[PDB]
Amino acid sequence: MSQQPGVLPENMKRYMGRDAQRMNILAGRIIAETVRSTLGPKGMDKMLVDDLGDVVVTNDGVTILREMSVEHPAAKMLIEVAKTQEKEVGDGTTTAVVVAGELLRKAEELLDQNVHPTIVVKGYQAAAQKAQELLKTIACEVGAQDKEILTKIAMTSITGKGAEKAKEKLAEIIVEAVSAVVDDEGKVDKDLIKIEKKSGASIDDTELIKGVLVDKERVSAQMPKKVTDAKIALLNCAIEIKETETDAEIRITDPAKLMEFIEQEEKMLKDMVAEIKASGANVLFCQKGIDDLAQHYLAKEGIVAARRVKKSDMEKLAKATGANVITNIKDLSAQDLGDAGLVEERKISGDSMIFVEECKHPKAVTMLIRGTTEHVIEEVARAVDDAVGVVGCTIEDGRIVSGGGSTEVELSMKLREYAEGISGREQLAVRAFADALEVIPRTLAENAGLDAIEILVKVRAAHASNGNKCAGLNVFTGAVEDMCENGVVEPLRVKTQAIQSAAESTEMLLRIDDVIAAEKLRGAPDMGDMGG
Amino acid sequence: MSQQPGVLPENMKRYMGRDAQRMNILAGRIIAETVRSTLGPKGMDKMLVDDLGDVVVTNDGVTILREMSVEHPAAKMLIEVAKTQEKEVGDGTTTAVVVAGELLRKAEELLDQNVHPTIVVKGYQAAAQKAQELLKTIACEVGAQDKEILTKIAMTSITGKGAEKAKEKLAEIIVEAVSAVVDDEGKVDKDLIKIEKKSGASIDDTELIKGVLVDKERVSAQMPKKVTDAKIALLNCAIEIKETETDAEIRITDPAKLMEFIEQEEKMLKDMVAEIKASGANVLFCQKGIDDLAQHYLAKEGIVAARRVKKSDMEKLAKATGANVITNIKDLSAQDLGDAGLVEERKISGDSMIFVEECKHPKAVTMLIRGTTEHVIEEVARAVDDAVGVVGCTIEDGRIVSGGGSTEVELSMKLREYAEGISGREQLAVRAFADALEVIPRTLAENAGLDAIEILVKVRAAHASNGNKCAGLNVFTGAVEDMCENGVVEPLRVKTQAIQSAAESTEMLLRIDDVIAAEKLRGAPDMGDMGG
Amino acid sequence: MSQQPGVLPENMKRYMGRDAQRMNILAGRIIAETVRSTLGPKGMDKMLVDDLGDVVVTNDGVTILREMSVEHPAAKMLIEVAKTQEKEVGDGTTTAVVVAGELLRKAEELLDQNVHPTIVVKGYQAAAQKAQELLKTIACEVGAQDKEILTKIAMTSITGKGAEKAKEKLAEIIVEAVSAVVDDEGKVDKDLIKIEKKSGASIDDTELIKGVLVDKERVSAQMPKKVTDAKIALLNCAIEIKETETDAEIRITDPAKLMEFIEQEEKMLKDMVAEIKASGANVLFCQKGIDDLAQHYLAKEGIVAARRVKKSDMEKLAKATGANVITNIKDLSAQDLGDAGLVEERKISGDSMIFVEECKHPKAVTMLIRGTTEHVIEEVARAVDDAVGVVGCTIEDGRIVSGGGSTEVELSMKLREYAEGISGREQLAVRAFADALEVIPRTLAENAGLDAIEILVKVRAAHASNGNKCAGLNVFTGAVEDMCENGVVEPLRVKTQAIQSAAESTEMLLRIDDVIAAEKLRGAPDMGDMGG
Repeated sequence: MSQQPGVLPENMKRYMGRDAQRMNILAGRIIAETVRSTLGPKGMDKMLVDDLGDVVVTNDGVTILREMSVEHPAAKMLIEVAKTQEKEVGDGTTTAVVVAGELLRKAEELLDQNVHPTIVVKGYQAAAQKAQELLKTIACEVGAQDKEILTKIAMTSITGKGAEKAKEKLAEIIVEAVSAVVDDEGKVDKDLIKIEKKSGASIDDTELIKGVLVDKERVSAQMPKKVTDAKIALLNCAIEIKETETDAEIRITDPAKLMEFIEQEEKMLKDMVAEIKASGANVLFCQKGIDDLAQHYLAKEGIVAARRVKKSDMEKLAKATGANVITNIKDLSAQDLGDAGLVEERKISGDSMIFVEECKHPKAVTMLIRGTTEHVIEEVARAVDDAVGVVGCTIEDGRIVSGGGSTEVELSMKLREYAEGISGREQLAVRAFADALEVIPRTLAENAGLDAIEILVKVRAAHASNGNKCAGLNVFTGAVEDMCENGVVEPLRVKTQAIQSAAESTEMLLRIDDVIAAEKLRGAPDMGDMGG
Repeated sequence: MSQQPGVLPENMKRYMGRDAQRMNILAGRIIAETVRSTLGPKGMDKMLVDDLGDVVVTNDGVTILREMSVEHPAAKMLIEVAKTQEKEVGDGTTTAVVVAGELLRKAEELLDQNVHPTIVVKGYQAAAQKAQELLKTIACEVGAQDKEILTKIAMTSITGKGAEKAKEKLAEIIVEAVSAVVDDEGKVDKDLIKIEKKSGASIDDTELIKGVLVDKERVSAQMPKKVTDAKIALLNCAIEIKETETDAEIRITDPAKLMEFIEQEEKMLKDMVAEIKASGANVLFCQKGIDDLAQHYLAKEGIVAARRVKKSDMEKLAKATGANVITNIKDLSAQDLGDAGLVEERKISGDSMIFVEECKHPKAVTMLIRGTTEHVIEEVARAVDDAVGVVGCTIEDGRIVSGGGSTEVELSMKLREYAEGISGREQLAVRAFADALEVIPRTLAENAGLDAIEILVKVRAAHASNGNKCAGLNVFTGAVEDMCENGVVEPLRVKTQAIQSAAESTEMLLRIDDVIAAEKLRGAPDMGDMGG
Repeated sequence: MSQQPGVLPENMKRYMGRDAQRMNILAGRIIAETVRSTLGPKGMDKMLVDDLGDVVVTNDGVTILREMSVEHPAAKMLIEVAKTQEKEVGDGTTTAVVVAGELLRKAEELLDQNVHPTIVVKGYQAAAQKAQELLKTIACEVGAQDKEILTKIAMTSITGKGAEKAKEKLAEIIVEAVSAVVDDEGKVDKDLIKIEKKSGASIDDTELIKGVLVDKERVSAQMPKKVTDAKIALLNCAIEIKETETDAEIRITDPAKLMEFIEQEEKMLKDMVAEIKASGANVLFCQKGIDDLAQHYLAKEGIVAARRVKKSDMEKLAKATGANVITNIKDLSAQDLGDAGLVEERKISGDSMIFVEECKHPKAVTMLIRGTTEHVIEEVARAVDDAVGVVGCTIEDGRIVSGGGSTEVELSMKLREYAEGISGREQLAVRAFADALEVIPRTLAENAGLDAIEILVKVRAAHASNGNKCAGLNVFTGAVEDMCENGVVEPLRVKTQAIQSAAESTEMLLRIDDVIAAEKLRGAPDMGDMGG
């Protein structure tokens, strides 16, 4: 952890390559170590700064990568490996970026003085083919059989580690996920749960926003503050014929008798607003909704009025589910299915209070509540969604296996065992790598007594056909056995990719022991290089 | 590899010429050596940099030439030799630029102290005339006879060397090429396969996009997300008479009764959209397609709506093959031949999902899939197209001969043998050159044991009438014989030009041992020179 | 450990005082923490630097204080507390400077917001009066009864911690100390053992230099290299009447017959050298000993010749013990008692070989040998003398008590127990301090499992009348009981002063919560202050 900000020298690149890979390793190793420090289950506090700003976080890889802009043409290159795994999000991903970013060390050294990494590549991919193999239950103990609600609590156990409730915030965020799982489109489900928490006086326990938040606004001023039970209406954008389309080129040539034309236009919108009231719906929602004159009419006929630009609310409204496919200009009578009539609990916390009525229908619902205040909540608020979203992707079929709890430590003994097959070169850097896949679940260990490997022999005991699980950090050092929350992950899948991102990136990260460049500008401002 | 960035001195040129050619040789030799390092079958990693940017690559000449902007008025001059060969693309081209860029050394020295290279020119061209001669089968072993699918796998063996699948990504990319070969226009075939890979969650094995991708868009918001089996429609650009053409100069002079004119215009587009629906086609595609009012009508009558600027998609659509030659303004009923009705598998990966139905017809189809993520994929994605495209050009007759696998090493012994003809000067720099054409296939060798020439005597054994093939780098050192993938190239043609680009450029690269210039500005900013 | 080199600001002092004491505490605490890190039994490596120099060390306080020249007018002030205790040297002293430098923290806070430390002073001194009390055996277990050779090995167990021989270098250095103890003048004993180690080829086990090294020189060139058994002689400085005393003012006025005066003068010294040989002694030692002419005579009559300035060797010679009280000018026959005749083992290692014969007499002998090479030896060489010297001072009567091994942890429980006496203010910062004297023996602990206090409850068990001892750091965590080398110190005395240096310095270190100065120059170069 020296050489502050990539030591800040070597301004715009040059020089020779065979010491540069060792340089690439140095650059990749340092950023991998700083992240490793309290990341994943270690997870806690990583302090941030900048010139006037804030980014407190824990267990998040995208956030750490959001930063340290460049510092060497090696750090940026491997930000993407985390980024590639970031697609199909999670937090256990970057912890896996650490496992990949580590063995490459015993691998870069490896056969010290050999130009052919071409052997090591055959190995990592082989470990991945073994990965698809271990995807099929290798755990045996938990297997896949357990209540799904269990796997749900498991994600709540991890949360974002820095979780306020070291326990059951669980099924709160989960029921909304249990609803979200019914949608199962792969993304529209994470779109409904989307948005907030907090926005309430004080802190404490609150959650769900049951069936519909869908809007953000105290709703424009007339009396949104009043009129409880406004009713079912679902007009999502009234616009007026403000005497504009026109531009005419020339219009209203003759003087005097304009006393009609002025009154008639206000009249034209008053009739269209009276007919919309005929629906007996009343509530108005609208981005471009200002119709001031026939708004006062709408005030009499439609509880209140609203005024501006939230489109995501309309898509969120498509989730409110009031059939709002067709809404252009005039006359549509058939659709109005959005919930019941009870609306807007007024003035708590501040600014705006908005959540719609509920006439039961499971999905396409929102998810946000008072919970806790902004900064302390920002982190617990998001991590729990990552908890609700990642589980949502894997909950579907195609997978069965207990994760974590060193299920990996011996998955790797199998990898070391396959080394029995004499040829993948000889060294079986595939196996030598396996050794690391065995050392990493231990890097996770963090501490317990002091350092480690004391507990590794402990894991070796009882797995021949027994199975791995339970290794924990809480005061009680759990060798193996039940409800230590094992490896919370089952959805164990993420390892499938956590294993792959390694083999692909780590290979082209190496074998690249040439030049390291003396690059001419493609970006700016650059020109010439200095060193020779 | 010294003198960083052309040593960065000699700002704007001057001085005397007879040491300058040696200077041109130095400049051409250095850039040729840096590229030679792990290029072609050596192929692996060449590290890049710049001021904020990325260009990872392997086996590509255009990319290396994209860079090192100038560094001497000699480097730029010979970037074009690679560039000239780059037309009719490939990767084996720049490896051939290395063979040409090498002997010129034993040739610049050659008859040390002779002003007449005029002899050497007669030689290189003679080697080229021999090139058209060896185009006719000299291999004998493979000859031309073998399954064409074999030559296809051969290209997949090379790929871009840094290939993830050191094997059968083959016929996947090939069937699309087998279709592409039916088109055989020389370029429109490479236009169909054109575009992407990735754009999917995770990585792994996927390919083809069978008959039609043709579009890029989630298709504008109404409900492109829904309506599976939207149907055959092929409207590729609906525009509206937005009351504009006009400008009038003056229009709509009189007031009041405009209640008709406003309603009538919206009416004018509603009838034209209702008639287009009569086609019972429904799906809409359009660059300049926004018709908001009669779009809501189109929403009711045409599943969804789209909105902006992708022209290449229309040419890609000409490949979808829905007869879209005529599409201006109004009323055309006869054409609608584009595939079936099944469309858009929604929301995977992210942003947009778009691939059209399939009612069988071989060509004019797309080629892109999830494959792997952006940076790791960018390179494997492109190299495989270069694999699909270069093979496509040569496959159409006029050629028969096994390539690579040192078929060249002895092609050159023939060149050394012709040296029997006493006069082309005497030295037969044509032959002395041949010697290099013999040394280069060895420069390819890369290493095996250590250095080389150990295996050259190995190639000499068994070729008098036996034939050359099989020299490989994988652990098993193959002297000659079958399925070592021989010289994957047959299409052997590329050598025809790889041989020519040399003779032309290398001659005017030399004989240019004068001035080296003291140039006055033609570009900017330059003026005066400093050195005397 | 921030604010590099006293943060390097506040150039020449100024400002207000009540935040300055907290500033003094900060300055004293930081230097006390950096030293605490691996000092005393923790003891190992503290890295040094400078502009071209070396100072590797361990367990030494004077060395750390030799450095960090100033950094605040607080650091320098308390360098002396270590320095005051440095008189009557040892290494356990600065470890005790850490114990004193620590509680002042719970004491500076203490009664948070009280101007009267006058209470705390009554306490520290009271702890010291208790110190003279615990000097009388409180241990009980070892008491004082054990072989003195045991206490000797104890010091060899500590050595300087970084000891090569984690064991019996003991009685080697000790026999010389057993001899040194017979002298017992309080300092002349440490003067005999004084000087070196190393100065031999290679490394390994060697020691003692038995009875006499006393000189350093290959002895001037004639043949010191030869003549084994040179014999007993002890002339320690022959000077010649080089025709000088004179200056005359005028002399030798007349010419020619000077053939006598020249020969007669050389004659004058030849007779005085012939008479000195009559002693049948032969060996010559001399600072100002060059007598070139009657040196050739001395060469014939006295094995060899010597030539320059080592006075400490003469005092070391007074220890060789050849009666050399009177040695001016001429004729003294009575004295010659220095050992036997065997001298100088020639040419090993390099430069000079010199150690005199041995005709038995216990003390006034030297102590240096080949041992190990310079830098690795410098540290082990000195620490072992500190081992031989500190034990030498305390071995005399007036003391009896087992030291270390937490004998202190409960000595302090007694201090906490005396807190029973209700008044020394109330808080009994004397007791609150005791608490720290209890926490410090634990700061010593270093680690064992992790952190500490886990073993403190372990010490509490079995001391009511049982006694404390054995707490160790080696793999076997020893709660209490025998041969863990207990607290090696008995000579337990050093604590007597280690306890006192605290009470005196810590008091005037505090109560000094005013000004902190805005000083005008007394040193240089200074003038004016900047801040207001």
